[PDB]
Amino acid sequence: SFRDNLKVYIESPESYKNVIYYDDDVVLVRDMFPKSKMHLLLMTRDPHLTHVHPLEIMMKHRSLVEKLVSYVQGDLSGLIFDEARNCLSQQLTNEALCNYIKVGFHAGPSMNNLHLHIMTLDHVSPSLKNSAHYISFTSPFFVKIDTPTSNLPTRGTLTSLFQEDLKCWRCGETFGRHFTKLKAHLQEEYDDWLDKSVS
Amino acid sequence: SFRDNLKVYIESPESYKNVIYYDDDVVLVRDMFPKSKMHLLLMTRDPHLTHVHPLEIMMKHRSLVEKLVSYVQGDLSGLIFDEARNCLSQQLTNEALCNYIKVGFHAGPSMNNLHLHIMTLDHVSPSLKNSAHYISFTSPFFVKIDTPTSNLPTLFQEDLKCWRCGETFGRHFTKLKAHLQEEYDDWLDKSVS
Ligand SMILES: Nc1nc2c(ncn2[C@@H]2O[C@H](COP(=O)(O)O)[C@@H](O)[C@H]2O)c(=O)[nH]1
Ligand SMILES: Nc1nc2c(ncn2[C@@H]2O[C@H](CO)[C@@H](O)[C@H]2O)c(=O)[nH]1
Ligand SMILES: [Zn+2]
Ligand SMILES: [Zn+2]
Repeated sequence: SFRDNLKVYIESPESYKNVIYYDDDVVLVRDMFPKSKMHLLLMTRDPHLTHVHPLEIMMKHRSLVEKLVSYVQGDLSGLIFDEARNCLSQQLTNEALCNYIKVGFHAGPSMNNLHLHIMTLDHVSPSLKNSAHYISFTSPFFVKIDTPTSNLPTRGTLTSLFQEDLKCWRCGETFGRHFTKLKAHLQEEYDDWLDKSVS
Repeated sequence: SFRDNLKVYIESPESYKNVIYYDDDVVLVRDMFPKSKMHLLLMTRDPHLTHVHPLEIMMKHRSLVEKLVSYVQGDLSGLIFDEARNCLSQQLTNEALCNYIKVGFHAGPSMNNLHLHIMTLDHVSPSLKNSAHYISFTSPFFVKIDTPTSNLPTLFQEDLKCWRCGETFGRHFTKLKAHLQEEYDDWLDKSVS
């Protein structure tokens, strides 16, 4: 099934050119359908954890949460910032980018193998093709990795994401059901952020 | 009244040892009663903006909002990280600190001259002495500077909640205090180089 598509990256990371880091424990892979300018997935290779729902990981497997966060903040940090510079602009410092990257799980992932999203905020991407994808990263369905355990949402359903009034994550302007207009506005917001942020 | 006391920093910043930056437009000053390990205030010197309510600034003075943000992320960012290192640990990188600093206005300001808080998340401080102090920085009363304008208002009653893990302590302020210290030690241990 398509839900098992990510398994190949944790079975044979050495074989896939969009895997930009691996070791015995984790794989860092570029999303092939990126939903922001930079969109990476950090995957555990542990066969006993990969099929655990991310909300069960956040509640009951804090050892893994801490290990994943230690990779994002530690050994992989320079790699992630360099990928953002490649995806956005080389003139962005780590300091500019830190505030423009989010890290989290979906409350209802479409793929079966556990994957932590590491992505820029912009949501400017040709692969962002419908508003359910947008909502899945800009609502509580996106469970940030530092969410207090008391605050975790319910297990979700990607296909039930729907908003009658689509909303810009940065300024709050709304667009009804007109996703095309929202995308054009996200491009303007990105242009503005970039102008204000480059060195 | 004493509520006008921050005015001295924007009138005569050269005169006060807790001012760590000034220019014609802004002053960056240490909070005298810090509510986290690092707690700074960034103040406009503009006499026509200093007395404007912070929610009116957020709604109607986006020019000033963008200017404050540009100072905080731009020209003052190294001073801010250096201050954080002086207050927390010299072993902390800018990258570790950037996720541990919040920037915002109180929705109901306690002083009359406009002041943007720039502070670490810990709330470990001898000057944090009651529940109102804590809740005013960890609840929607603290209006982050990146809040969308669609989300702005025109509470302190509820149970104390750790901002980091969400554990609650009822109205037991002293238990919250000890817990914040444990949370800070834990963050620090994982964050130092
Ligand atoms: N540097 C300085 N800070 C002050 C003085 N008086 C009060 N403060 C700080 O000013 C802040 C005002 O925050 P507010 O609640 O008004 O948004 C408080 O955190 C308080 O500790 C003072 O004379 N000098
Ligand atoms: N790299 C990669 N990403 C995928 C594949 N199938 C789905 N995705 C992405 O994986 C994520 C799962 O939520 C989404 O962001 C998808 O765009 C695939 O075969 N390879
Ligand atoms: Zn917008
Ligand atoms: Zn806690």
